[PDB]
Amino acid sequence: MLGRTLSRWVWISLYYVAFYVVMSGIFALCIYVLMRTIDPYTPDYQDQLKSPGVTLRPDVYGEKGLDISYNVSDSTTWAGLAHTLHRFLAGYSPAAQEGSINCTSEKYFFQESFLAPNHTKFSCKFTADMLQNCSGRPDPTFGFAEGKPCFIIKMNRIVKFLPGNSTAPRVDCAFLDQPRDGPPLQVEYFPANGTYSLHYFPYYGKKAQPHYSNPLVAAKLLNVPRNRDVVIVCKILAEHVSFDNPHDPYEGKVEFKLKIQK
Amino acid sequence: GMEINDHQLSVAELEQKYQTSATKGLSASLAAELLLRDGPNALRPPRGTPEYVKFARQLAGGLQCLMWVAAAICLIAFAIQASEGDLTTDDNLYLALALIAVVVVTGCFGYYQEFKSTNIIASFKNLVPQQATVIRDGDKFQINADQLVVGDLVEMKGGDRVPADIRILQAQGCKVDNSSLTGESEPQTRSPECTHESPLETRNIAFFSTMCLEGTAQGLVVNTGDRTIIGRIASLASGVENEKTPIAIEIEHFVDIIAGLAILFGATFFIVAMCIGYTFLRAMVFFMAIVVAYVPEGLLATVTVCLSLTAKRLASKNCVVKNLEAVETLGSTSVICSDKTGTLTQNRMTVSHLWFDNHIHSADTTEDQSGQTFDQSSETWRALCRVLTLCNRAAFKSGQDAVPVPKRIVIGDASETALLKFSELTLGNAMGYRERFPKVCEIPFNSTNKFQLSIHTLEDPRDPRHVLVMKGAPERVLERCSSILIKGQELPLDEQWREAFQTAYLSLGGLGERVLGFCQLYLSEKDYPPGYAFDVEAMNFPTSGLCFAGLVSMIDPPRATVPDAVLKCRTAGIRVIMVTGDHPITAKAIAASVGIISEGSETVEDIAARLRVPVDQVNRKDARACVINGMQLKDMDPSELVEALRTHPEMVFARTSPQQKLVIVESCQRLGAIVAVTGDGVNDSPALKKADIGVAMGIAGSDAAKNAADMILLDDNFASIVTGVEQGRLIFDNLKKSIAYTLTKNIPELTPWLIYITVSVPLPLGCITILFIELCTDIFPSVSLAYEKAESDIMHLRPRNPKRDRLVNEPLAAYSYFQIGAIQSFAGFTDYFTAMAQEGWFPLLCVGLRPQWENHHLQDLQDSYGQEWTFGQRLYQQYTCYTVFFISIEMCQIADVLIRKTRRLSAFQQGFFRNRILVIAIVFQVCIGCFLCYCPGMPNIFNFMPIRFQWWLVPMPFSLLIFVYDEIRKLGVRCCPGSWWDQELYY
Ligand SMILES: CCCCCCCC/C=C\CCCCCCCC(=O)OC[C@H](COP(=O)(O)OCC[N+](C)(C)C)OC(=O)CCCCCCC/C=C/CCCCCCCC
Ligand SMILES: CCCCCCCC/C=C\CCCCCCCC(=O)OC[C@H](COP(=O)(O)OCC[N+](C)(C)C)OC(=O)CCCCCCC/C=C\CCCCCCCC
Ligand SMILES: CCCCCCCCCCCCOCCOCCOCCOCCOCCOCCOCCOCCO
Ligand SMILES: CC(C)CCC[C@@H](C)[C@H]1CC[C@H]2[C@@H]3CC=C4C[C@@H](O)CC[C@]4(C)[C@H]3CC[C@]12C
Ligand SMILES: *[C@@H]1O[C@H](CO)[C@@H](O)[C@H](O)[C@H]1NC(C)=O
Ligand SMILES: *[C@@H]1O[C@H](CO)[C@@H](O)[C@H](O)[C@H]1NC(C)=O
Ligand SMILES: *[C@@H]1O[C@H](CO)[C@@H](O)[C@H](O)[C@H]1NC(C)=O
Ligand SMILES: *[C@@H]1O[C@H](CO)[C@@H](O)[C@H](O)[C@H]1NC(C)=O
Ligand SMILES: *[C@@H]1O[C@H](CO)[C@@H](O)[C@H](O)[C@H]1NC(C)=O
Ligand SMILES: [Mg+2]
Ligand SMILES: [Rb+]
Ligand SMILES: [Rb+]
Ligand SMILES: [Rb+]
Ligand SMILES: [Rb+]
Ligand SMILES: [Rb+]
Ligand SMILES: [Rb+]
Repeated sequence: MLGRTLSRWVWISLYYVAFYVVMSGIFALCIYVLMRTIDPYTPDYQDQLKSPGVTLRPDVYGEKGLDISYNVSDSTTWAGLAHTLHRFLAGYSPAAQEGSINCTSEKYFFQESFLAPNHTKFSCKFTADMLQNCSGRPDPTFGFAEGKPCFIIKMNRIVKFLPGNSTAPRVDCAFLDQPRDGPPLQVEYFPANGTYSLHYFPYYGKKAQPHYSNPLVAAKLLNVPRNRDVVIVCKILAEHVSFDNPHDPYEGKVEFKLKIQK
Repeated sequence: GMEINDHQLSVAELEQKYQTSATKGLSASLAAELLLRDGPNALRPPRGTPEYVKFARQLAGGLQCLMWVAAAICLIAFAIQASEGDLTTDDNLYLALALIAVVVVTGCFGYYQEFKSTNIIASFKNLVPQQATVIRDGDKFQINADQLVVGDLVEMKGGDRVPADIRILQAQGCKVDNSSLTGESEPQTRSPECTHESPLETRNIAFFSTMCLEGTAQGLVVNTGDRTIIGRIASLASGVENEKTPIAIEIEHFVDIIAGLAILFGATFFIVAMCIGYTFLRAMVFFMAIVVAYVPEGLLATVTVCLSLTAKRLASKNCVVKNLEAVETLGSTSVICSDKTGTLTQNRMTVSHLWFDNHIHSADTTEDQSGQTFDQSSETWRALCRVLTLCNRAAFKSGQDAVPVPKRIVIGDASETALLKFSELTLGNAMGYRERFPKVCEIPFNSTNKFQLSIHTLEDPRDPRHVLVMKGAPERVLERCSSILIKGQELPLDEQWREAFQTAYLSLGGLGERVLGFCQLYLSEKDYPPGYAFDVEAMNFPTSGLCFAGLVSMIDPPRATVPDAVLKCRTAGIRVIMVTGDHPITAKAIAASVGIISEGSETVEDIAARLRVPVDQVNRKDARACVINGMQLKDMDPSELVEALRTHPEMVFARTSPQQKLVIVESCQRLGAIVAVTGDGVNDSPALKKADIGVAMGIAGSDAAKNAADMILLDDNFASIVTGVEQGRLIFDNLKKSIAYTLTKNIPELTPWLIYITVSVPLPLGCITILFIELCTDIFPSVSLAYEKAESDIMHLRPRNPKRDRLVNEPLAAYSYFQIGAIQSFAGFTDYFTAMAQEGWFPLLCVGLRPQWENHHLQDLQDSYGQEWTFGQRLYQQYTCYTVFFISIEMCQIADVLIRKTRRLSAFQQGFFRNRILVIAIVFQVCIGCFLCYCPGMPNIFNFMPIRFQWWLVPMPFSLLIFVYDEIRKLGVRCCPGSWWDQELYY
């Protein structure tokens, strides 16, 4: 016989199949009760989202960070950068933004009933218009063609996170090592002062605000010297945003290398 | 060639064979040619391979090699990812280093198992003389012994050791000590007369290590170097093949199981990974990770820690092990082959019996006098005691008054030493008493008079007589007597008394004892005035018509604790065989005394005598006992030795050579026995080496015996063997508990990787934290199962079948892996999904989430609520996953250790708290876990996260489920021992 009798093999086999079905079922029921414990609108814990991440567009990575390099003369070297900028902004068209409304409160948009369609909360519009010079019009090269490029700075959304209401949270871009060669980095921000309107907060989550769109701020870099590698840091200034984390360079700020070849 | 036959050669024949002169020697030139032909007369030292090659092969082995390959994959990965400038994968360097440390530390554990690392031929060349006197070209001079060659003419004197194996030509009063051949230090006469077929028994051969105790002799060097009998004894001791101990067999076995299953899982999932879209390098990393997960990095370490904690316990009883493996072997032992002289016995001639008043009395021969004494009210006894006290010439050396009488050092031969100790022990002070009756005349023992005599003033002031006292061989003492002391009167020695004497004397002979007669005469003042001039050469005294007092007989008696130890081993299902170089009649008497031969057991010759029928016609299986001598054994075929061993459970091999001891041991071994050997002498070293375990006496043992041994009994308490049987049976039953606990957690270390590969959920359990479990949080609990007491009455159990009852068998494995290990993995995954969901990641989003999870170009990945996460945030959440899986496994390991406390009994009977070391181990486990979780910094050093209390409790229903499941299983095996439930679900 093959190790055991064939009858003994069948009996052992059915015992292990029984054992495993019972255990799998106990497991399945654990997951089921777990998902009935879980609320669909607010996560139970936010232990790793104490401070929001910050990302940038166009995101091109060298190695060990964001690295962005292009040549002002050869328009093909920035074509893709402007393209991913255009394509990112595609979802911030007034059409794409139809599900959201016009907010004017300039203050936290607190809603605790679902007055929007299909049992939803309202979310504020953000249209590419609001980026002005860095919107793709009238300059569809997003400042790159003239060597003063636009980088769009987006803040990671967190359910019920409030950034601070004494003012709006702002963006501030500057150099990492302010070159003894040159002056400080000079920026124009859209909207003015590089702020995120308070009414984009709090975020209520993908189920409550399916058409939510993160507010943006474009930093237009005016000062950058040509054919020199620089490093740019953009931080979010808000009462409840931190950017001191040494184990997360994307926490409350975003850094990137820049080189504008002439 | 090897065999000496030169004892059967004439002087003419020896002179021709060796090209020499029996009076003038070898020519110097021919001696030098022969020295160049045969090399020195010295023992060749067989050196074992260097001290570093030991450690090198400690670094190989199945688990060791898997760790090697894994570290190699980590190094290749670390190289490739450093070459493309990626700094995040330094974990592979840390991982390869840890693995290499584990390999090297494990190999250290395996190397320092052997404490002594000593050579045996060192102790053999300490038994070898440095000088000799040789006659060459008729010039007698002293050379180095190593310069002797076969054929040399050599002189020996009393005091020096014999320089080679020698055929004796002349001798005057020459006697040697052959304990290195027989274990017996009784002096043997050397003459030139051929007195036996065996060169081991003839009087005209002398041996190389041996001491010439007295006299003088001359002889032809007949063998040198390793060809001498001590050289061959040393060859057999040194050159026996490295055979693995029973527990090394068990360990290597489970190592082979585990290395096979590891290679299986690694290879099949590497194949799967490539089938499922991964690149070669990535599948290679999975193979490395699966091997790290499945293999128990800590296991060999825990086993040698358990062995150590048993060695410590034994050592506290004066039982000293030379290598941790020897801590188990006695527990698996089924045959004990035991030397008699100084191993079962004291190696000390002791007064054993007495014939007087027509009755045989028994003296207490124990070294503590813990036993049964004899009747001392008789006046015949007072007289016999007076005779054996006054007629002694030995004396205690001064200042031994603190020493026990048996241990005390005496100046005299063996017998007079025994009589003196017996006197000192029976009445007050032998020498003081003796001085009170002043000797006026004396003749010491001659081979002419054949007796010893002395005449003595009495102590009584009034009594003016002279008492004559005489001792000697019984018949000789009798043929000089005319009366006998019987029951307070003096009877003439009629024929009936002579017959009773002869019967008693031959009886005591039959118990393997040496007998002495003792007689008396009181000499009156009317023939011998108070100042009579007693002159020995005149013989002015009678020396006949004496009064017989009694017989005293003597034997090498058992050590006090030996007979009960032997019955105890037999109760544990261990056979006990006597293997002695001593003579058969003594062998059998001691065998009977010590319980190797049971009351009522008969040999074939025993039955033949009972029925007055020839030996031819005794039905061999009707004899429970058997005594085979070395000659008989030389005559037998291997099949015949086997049929003897099978036919008679009570077996005595007497008058055996060192090689013959080894041959008996190995015959038992080949029949499937795990054999232990207990001895003390150079003649035991070959059997000691060849035994699965060899126990030497610590005090009585010679150096060769101790070196060849694996265990030493520091106080010579043979009962320690019984301790050893129990601890070995315990440590084996507890190792399987310990091991089962360690393997269990390998499955919930493995399954998170198998799911991570095939399901691409974020990685649930990292390799650093697996190592932390395997090498730190679970180690003390697994070691604490060493202190588990016995579940059953282990010392009334048979020794385990070595072929069927193994340390780890497929029931233990499959239960520990694919039942309890599975429950633990389900716990781990339940906790993982709980912590993910509560942090924002629903189960269905995790399926296939791995690539976006692990993407450093993706700092805003959206979770089940739409929240956006950086790589850093997600990585900390991964660490939280690791920690919650780690805690599920720890919590389940608490129940694991509890249910491994007992393979059969319920925890409600024995209780949970009886073993206090295990409770300390659990508390330490939980403490070090809390440290790892909640000490600040731990997230960025070891990837441990301050988890929430909910996730400590999530796996506890599963732990309790483990307790209950095993509790019920063990109930089932108790209530239904014939059942399927027993036959399959017992481990
Ligand atoms: C040797 C043989 C071993 C055999 C192992 C078998 C393991 C398989 C066992 C069970 C399969 C999964 C059981 C899941 C049961 C689901 C029950 C249920 O109805 O819950 C609902 C969720 C869906 O959520 P929702 O859309 O309602 O949420 C919305 C939230 N609300 C409700 C508030 C709105 O259903 C879901 O998640 C569906 C997706 C389920 C998640 C898949 C997870 C894959 C992980 C597998 C690891 C298992 C390890 C086993 C270790 C074995 C050791 C040998
Ligand atoms: C000889 C020893 C036994 C060997 C057993 C082989 C078993 C069967 C193996 C393969 C059959 C399924 C083949 C599926 C079709 C090819 C899949 C494929 O071409 O790749 C697609 C992906 C992996 O690439 P990707 O799209 O993520 O990359 C995209 C790159 N990006 C992330 C940038 C977009 O596939 C996925 O992820 C989704 C597919 C998930 C399917 C999981 C199936 C489970 C497989 C094996 C478990 C069986 C174990 C049996 C153990 C027995 C031991 C005694
Ligand atoms: C047959 C028996 C089978 C059953 C097995 C039963 C096993 C029982 C074992 C005993 C277990 C003891 O459990 C102790 C668990 O301690 C957990 C402590 O939980 C604290 C919860 O804290 C939540 C973590 O919050 C993280 C944020 O911290 C911010 C505040 O920090 C202050 C400093 O604290 C440091 C982290 O807490
Ligand atoms: C649960 C489902 C999916 C798995 C079914 C696969 C079967 C064939 C597997 C799962 C568990 C396995 C068993 C696990 C335990 C044992 C007992 C051991 O002494 C021999 C191997 C044996 C008998 C295995 C044989 C094969 C086995 C029965
Ligand atoms: C749900 O509401 C949305 C508004 O966001 C609407 O576009 C959609 O058609 C509705 N769906 C149904 C099934 O009513
Ligand atoms: C933005 O556009 C207006 C209108 O053309 C122009 O005056 C202004 O200078 C622009 N800003 C920059 C930085 O070019
Ligand atoms: C800011 O928020 C607080 C909530 O604590 C609110 O009470 C207060 O009125 C707000 N103040 C301003 C200036 O917006
Ligand atoms: C921000 O804009 C305001 C006008 O709304 C102006 O007063 C202020 O100086 C600006 N700050 C910076 C830093 O340009
Ligand atoms: C930019 O493009 C022009 C024309 O193609 C080329 O000559 C020049 O070298 C480029 N810049 C650099 C820094 O190479
Ligand atoms: Mg001996
Ligand atoms: Rb492991
Ligand atoms: Rb002596
Ligand atoms: Rb006297
Ligand atoms: Rb000895
Ligand atoms: Rb041995
Ligand atoms: Rb051996």
